[PDB]
Amino acid sequence: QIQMTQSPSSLSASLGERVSLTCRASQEISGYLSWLQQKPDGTIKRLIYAASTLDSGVPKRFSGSRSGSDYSLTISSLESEDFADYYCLQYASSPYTFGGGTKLEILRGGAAPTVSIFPPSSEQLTSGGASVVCFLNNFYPKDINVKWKIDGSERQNGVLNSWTDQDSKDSTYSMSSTLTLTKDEYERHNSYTCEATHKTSTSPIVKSFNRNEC
Amino acid sequence: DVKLVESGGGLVQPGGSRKLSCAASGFTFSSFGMHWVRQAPEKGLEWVAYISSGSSTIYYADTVKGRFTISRDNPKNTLFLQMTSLRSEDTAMYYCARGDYYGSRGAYWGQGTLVTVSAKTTAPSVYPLAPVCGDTTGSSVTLGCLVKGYFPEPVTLTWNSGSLSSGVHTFPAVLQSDLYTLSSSVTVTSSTWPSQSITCNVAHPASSTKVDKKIEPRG
Repeated sequence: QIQMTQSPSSLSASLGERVSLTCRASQEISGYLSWLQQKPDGTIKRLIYAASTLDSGVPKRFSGSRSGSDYSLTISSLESEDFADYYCLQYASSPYTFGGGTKLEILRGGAAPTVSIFPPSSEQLTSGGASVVCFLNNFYPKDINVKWKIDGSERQNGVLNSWTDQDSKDSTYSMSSTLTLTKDEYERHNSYTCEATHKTSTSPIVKSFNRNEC
Repeated sequence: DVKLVESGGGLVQPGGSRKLSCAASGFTFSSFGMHWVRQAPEKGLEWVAYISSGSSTIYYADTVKGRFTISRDNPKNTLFLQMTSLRSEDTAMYYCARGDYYGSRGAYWGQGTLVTVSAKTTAPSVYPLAPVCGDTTGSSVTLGCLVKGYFPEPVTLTWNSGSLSSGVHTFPAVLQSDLYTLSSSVTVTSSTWPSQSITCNVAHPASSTKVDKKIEPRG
């Protein structure tokens, strides 16, 4: 029941860079602190135990150290394979406590999204609903802005967005934006536009379709 | 390599109970202590309990102290986690781990078991998103699949029974009201579709729902 304070909560680092994660305990733990990495598939895997002893098979580029209160994990040279969330753990006192964790995002070159729009399926329509979907794929940075426009006017109500966690293979993100209306509202407008604004471009990426004519 | 499969999870009415399991394999179960770690939705890992191999030492987090009971069946290579007086705060993904947190292989399906503390199951409605417009990528065309209106999570989604794994993005479920919507996009070559039949396979275990939806031309 010792509180572990971890920093930074998150960071973006270019591959090859040095990363230092730090953990502080609310009371003495005499080096009984581990650093585990939770891989993207949920897998938890200890890297260091006893504050600075590497587990076997753990790459030599990881190392722990203690500086008074400070417990430090250092990754000299980030590898793509080190894409994960890192947490520190104190196993000194009977109620084990983890650090807040650190969400590591791998810094990368700009990437413009590949925008695609999808009109409501016939199945949904028969159901009385109309969901227009737009997929903004493989971009970077994660910051992106999506606007929905029915005919001319920009619709704000009924949009449900969802981002993708950084792709562990190409360091890009994807987004999915959905505007949901009833079949009666859908059936009485024409063009449905999904325009995205991203750092990679000055003008909005626009995709649309006019319904009408089955 | 050591494999460890969590498998209790599901919807539970608050105040309700649940008993999770973790099938350890790949090592001498009997010689190791084990842990139960959990992770809330927008929160980080949290240690839950610990049990020595002799079941002689048992630690529980202050949080679950008194409602959860850890146990294991040595000749059966299994760890258990009896949950009780389930609070919404217990809603999280549960993972079991060897005492030394040795990175373990999981199940073909994934890692951990989710258990939601809440209200009512609802089957999703799977809808095929074809182009017409469905704005390709280039000489590559993208197709989608929308799973909407379901509860609770998870829903398993694959393309062509898993054969189609490259180019697919499955965006995480988003709860609106008290139902979830999830979508998946898959990018194939302009040459693949509509020639090669692409199907969206969705499974919502929590309601015995399993649907396969073939994406066909139009929009």
